Amino acid sequence: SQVRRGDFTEDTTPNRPVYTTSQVGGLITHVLWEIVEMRKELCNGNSDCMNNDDALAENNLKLPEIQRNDGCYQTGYNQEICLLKISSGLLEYHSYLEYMKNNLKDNKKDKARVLQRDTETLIHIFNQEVKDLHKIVLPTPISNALLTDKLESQKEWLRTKTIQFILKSLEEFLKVTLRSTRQT
Repeated sequence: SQVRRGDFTEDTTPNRPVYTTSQVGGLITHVLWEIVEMRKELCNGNSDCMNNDDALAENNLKLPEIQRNDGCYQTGYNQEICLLKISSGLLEYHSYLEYMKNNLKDNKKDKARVLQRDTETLIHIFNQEVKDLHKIVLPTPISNALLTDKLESQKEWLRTKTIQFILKSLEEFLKVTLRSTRQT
């Protein structure tokens, strides 16, 4: 429920897991661009599809979305313990892309693999940093079960919905999370 900028979307790829601000940055921008293209690709790369259901879906998603603030506090030490509940989001999104990745086309699979890898990378670095700095705990992903559970379907064009939803949310949550941690 709030328009957000897009900023650059290209910056080549990294060279190795340095676990530095540069490594994470490049991995975020790369994975972000790939996800976006892969998302719209489902609609034959139709710019219309990208902004087709982007009028109500933005405010009708079952998954969580960031929308608190762009900072903790300059002074006063009010409402301590800021920035959290990120492992769950990244966990679900990762399980979604990786889940559908197994059942995809040649191209979709090729790109899907890279998407998952990047996600796990940023998740490992972020989780590690927050793990060393502070604590953290998480139960376990259950959405996977529901998805795999299916509900009357085989090879129809209805899955494009659920997939498009999880994809849109994932990407959005990614860019947002980055901007939040970047404070710029």
